Amino acid sequence: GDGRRRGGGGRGQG
RNA sequence: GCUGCGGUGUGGAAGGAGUGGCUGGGUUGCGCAGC
Ligand SMILES: [K+]
Ligand SMILES: [K+]
Ligand SMILES: [K+]
Repeated sequence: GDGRRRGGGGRGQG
């Protein structure tokens, strides 16, 4: 699961 | 691979989910949780 580590709104990019 | 919660702050105590984010911590860092 090496993708979006965290979610919600604009959380977790780069 | 995807998604939820201003829940976290060398401001987080007078705010949000980026209609401030090429103005910073931050190519949205950090923590927790779900598929
Ligand atoms: K801020
Ligand atoms: K912030
Ligand atoms: K933040």
